Amino acid sequence: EGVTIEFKIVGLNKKLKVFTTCPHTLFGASFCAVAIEHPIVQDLMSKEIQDLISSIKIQGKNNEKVGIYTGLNVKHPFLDKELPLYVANFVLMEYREGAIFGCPAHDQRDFEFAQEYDLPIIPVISSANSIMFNSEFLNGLTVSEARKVIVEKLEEKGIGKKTI
Ligand SMILES: NC[C@H]1O[B@@-]2(O[C@@H]3[C@H](O2)[C@@H](COP(=O)(O)O)O[C@H]3n2cnc3c(N)ncnc32)c2c(OCCC(=O)Nc3nccs3)ccc(Br)c21
Repeated sequence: EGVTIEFKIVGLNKKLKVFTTCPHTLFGASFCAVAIEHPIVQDLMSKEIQDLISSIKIQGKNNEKVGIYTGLNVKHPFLDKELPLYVANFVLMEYREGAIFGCPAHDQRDFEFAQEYDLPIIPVISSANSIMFNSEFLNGLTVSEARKVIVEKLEEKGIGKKTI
């Protein structure tokens, strides 16, 4: 069920690989997040943002789930839309890609993060398998059908591959 997705970094000839078990919820994407130790920090981020990540313990005042805006955005693969890229304290560096997409409507972790930083919350699975909405070509498909179609579309565009 898992898929590795390549997000294009806006303004750069560079890609970020993220992994999701829930690729059918991609139209609910509000952000992407990498671990503190992700090499994209040293490769692409400003001295000031690198300095912050190396000097400061990332811990929340109000909420435990917190992050640092990287100064980088990612292009949504199916919408004419940019997503902010964060370093977040709840992403494991050594687990899969050390990088996630945020779906606050359907992931309780992403939800708390999105609330903390006023990031968009976009519902895409109707409460009942359940029906997709706010999801363009996935609209009206069951979660099962949508999982199949989204992976086909990602593979067709060469931006996603099935990953066990
Ligand atoms: N967030 C949006 C969407 O993407 B999912 O979020 C990603 C990914 O699919 C999933 C990993 O899949 P897997 O268990 O290895 O098959 O966990 C998050 N993740 C992947 N790399 C990660 C990493 N370095 N550090 C922390 N977290 C990671 C995800 C959900 O996941 C549930 C399972 C989970 O939580 N599995 C976990 N595995 C290890 C820590 S959490 C649930 C709902 C939704 Br809508 C989603």
